[PDB]
Amino acid sequence: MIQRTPKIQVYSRHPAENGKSNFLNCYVSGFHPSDIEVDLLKNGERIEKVEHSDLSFSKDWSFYLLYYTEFTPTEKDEYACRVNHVTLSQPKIVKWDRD
Amino acid sequence: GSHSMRYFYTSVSRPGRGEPRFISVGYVDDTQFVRFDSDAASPREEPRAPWIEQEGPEYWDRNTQIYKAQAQTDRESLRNLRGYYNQSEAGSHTLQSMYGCDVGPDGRLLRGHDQYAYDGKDYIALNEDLRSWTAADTAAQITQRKWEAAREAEQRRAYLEGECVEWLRRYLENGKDKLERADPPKTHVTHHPISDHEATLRCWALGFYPAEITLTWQRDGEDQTQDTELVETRPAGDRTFQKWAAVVVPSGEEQRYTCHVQHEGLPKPLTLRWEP
Amino acid sequence: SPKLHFYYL
Ligand SMILES: [Br-]
Ligand SMILES: [Cl-]
Ligand SMILES: [Cl-]
Ligand SMILES: [Cl-]
Ligand SMILES: [Cl-]
Ligand SMILES: [Cl-]
Ligand SMILES: [Cl-]
Ligand SMILES: [Cl-]
Ligand SMILES: [Cl-]
Ligand SMILES: [K+]
Ligand SMILES: [K+]
Ligand SMILES: [K+]
Ligand SMILES: [K+]
Ligand SMILES: [K+]
Ligand SMILES: [K+]
Ligand SMILES: [K+]
Ligand SMILES: [K+]
Ligand code: NA
Ligand SMILES: [Zn+2]
Ligand SMILES: [Zn+2]
Ligand SMILES: [Zn+2]
Ligand SMILES: [Zn+2]
Ligand SMILES: [Zn+2]
Ligand SMILES: [Zn+2]
Repeated sequence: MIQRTPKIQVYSRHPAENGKSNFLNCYVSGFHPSDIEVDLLKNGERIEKVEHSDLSFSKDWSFYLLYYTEFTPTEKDEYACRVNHVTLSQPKIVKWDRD
Repeated sequence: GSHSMRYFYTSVSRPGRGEPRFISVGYVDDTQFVRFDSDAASPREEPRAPWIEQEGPEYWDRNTQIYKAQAQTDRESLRNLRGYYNQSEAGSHTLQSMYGCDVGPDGRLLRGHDQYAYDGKDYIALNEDLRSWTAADTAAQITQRKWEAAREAEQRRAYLEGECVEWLRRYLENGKDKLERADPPKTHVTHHPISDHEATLRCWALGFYPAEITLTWQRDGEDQTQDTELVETRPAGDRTFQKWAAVVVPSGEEQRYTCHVQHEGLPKPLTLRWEP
Repeated sequence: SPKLHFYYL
């Protein structure tokens, strides 16, 4: 058996403009095995209106998943993606960095 | 140009939780069009692309029957594999399966695929001739001998050369405008100071389809493998894709770098630079 | 449309 730790990308569906509706994405990929926990967080609190894509995998057999939610970003609200996987000792939190 | 149909299966044993899970998704090119999940309320194959919803009820009922039986067969396969590897009854294990066809611009089969991974490693695969198998280890040779005696490769070759291409052609006609469509990326370069001496340049390609793209940084005209960070192409969530490439450069030398972008939808390859 | 792979590994 092998195990691969997830790569985690947190981003919007379109470039962010404060006050304009958008989608917040958390893309997890390259992980094995497939059981994984992903939450999107707003100001530290779990967003319960979150959808995810159906589990699939790439040609090297590693899995990927997209988690997403509609949102309207602002200057003050902070967002993050929290990922738990058997390859990690505690959940890993990745902040939405507005690039 | 070239097109492909692919089915992706994952069966996971969860002995401590109860029943295994079976998930299937089907793709045409980079577009998902069906899914099945043994863990849904009443499991059924479901449409995931607008051009497949026109299929009649016999389509979904026939395919649902296949996935339910596949889930049952895979559970027994997982029990066999646990024996082959002398593995503990305690833990969770994974069988992944991946098959389909690639056709050329004229719709002729270029290559068929049919391969399996156990616990994330190659296990057995149908060779390119679609008449023989490659086994990755001694355990996989148990399956190989069994499948040779069963004439298993002939059954799959017939599907890969016949119905696979035929359904692919039909999906390509049913979803022609979009399944086909080629959407160029919108591009731009960002700049972010890391310190007083270094900065990151990031080349973005956004909203493109299909997913195939080349994104490279050139310093003084020579490309920068070893020093370019390149994230996996990621889904936008609206059936298009995004990708960026990043390079850490000495501040003051940004303009020695160009980002080269080639995509099917771009009239000509693009050379982009940081613009302050 | 998928193909059933009925025979076990
Ligand atoms: Br947060
Ligand atoms: Cl844009
Ligand atoms: Cl939107
Ligand atoms: Cl942004
Ligand atoms: Cl089980
Ligand atoms: Cl193999
Ligand atoms: Cl061959
Ligand atoms: Cl044969
Ligand atoms: Cl068939
Ligand atoms: K999605
Ligand atoms: K949503
Ligand atoms: K369509
Ligand atoms: K029917
Ligand atoms: K036999
Ligand atoms: K096959
Ligand atoms: K069948
Ligand atoms: K059959
Ligand atoms: Na700085
Ligand atoms: Zn605002
Ligand atoms: Zn507006
Ligand atoms: Zn378990
Ligand atoms: Zn089932
Ligand atoms: Zn749909
Ligand atoms: Zn579509």
